[PDB]
Amino acid sequence: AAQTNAPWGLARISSTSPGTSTYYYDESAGQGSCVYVIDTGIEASHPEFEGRAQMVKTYYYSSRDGNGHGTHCAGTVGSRTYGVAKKTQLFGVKVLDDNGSGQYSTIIAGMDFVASDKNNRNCPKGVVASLSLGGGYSSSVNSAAARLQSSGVMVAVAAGNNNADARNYSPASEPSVCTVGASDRYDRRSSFSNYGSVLDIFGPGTDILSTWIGGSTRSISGTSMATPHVAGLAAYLMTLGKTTAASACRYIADTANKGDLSNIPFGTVNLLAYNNYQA
Repeated sequence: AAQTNAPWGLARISSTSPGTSTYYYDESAGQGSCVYVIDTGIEASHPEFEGRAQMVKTYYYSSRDGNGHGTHCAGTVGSRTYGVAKKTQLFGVKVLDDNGSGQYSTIIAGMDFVASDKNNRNCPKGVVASLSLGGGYSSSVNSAAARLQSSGVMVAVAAGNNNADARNYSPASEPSVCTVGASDRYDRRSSFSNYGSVLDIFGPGTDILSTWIGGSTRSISGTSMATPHVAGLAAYLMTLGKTTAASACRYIADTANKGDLSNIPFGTVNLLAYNNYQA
């Protein structure tokens, strides 16, 4: 399938070169997979989600996304126009308040929630969790991400936006999950992207158009935007049967575009997520 005039990041993940604008992908499109977006919520009524999104858990007075961040990330995973995996099922877990903040205890509870809740959902092709969040190093936060991964969920986490080594941030620094840095449309490391040996992969993260609250759209930047590209890619590849939740991060690294990014510090992987779809 071909989506013309796609957001640059979608075109990038199906291309061996920057500078194109059509997204190419297998029409299975993540059908039968599920992606949990652990964030500020999801505006599930947005026409872009087509009834495939729902809130399943909140730790606050509402499950609605009063911020926009979670809706944007969910849109990059799976919206019809802005999403990588256009037929996946999206489940929202609101661990962040409408200012975008959350206590680590709540975030940990949300990860353990997903590890159990997937047993209440129909995801025959597999389960992914997208975590566009983080703070300073916490062994308990890393352990929760490791449990979620161990339970059979492909966990993708943001590297962070500090232009620093991600070893000092959580859950970015957990070795067993997929830690995602950000790139721009010219294949440069995004100016804010964290780096370091704990990164597994880069995805598009500068000037990413996606869904927003109020039935709208906007373009924003962050490792928060790169992470759902990788989460959606995992769901797409799992639906194709090419990989599993336990092996998808490694498979994405195996099949990435290699050595094409600029300003990658010595010791950080130079790997850009790529779907290897041959039309």
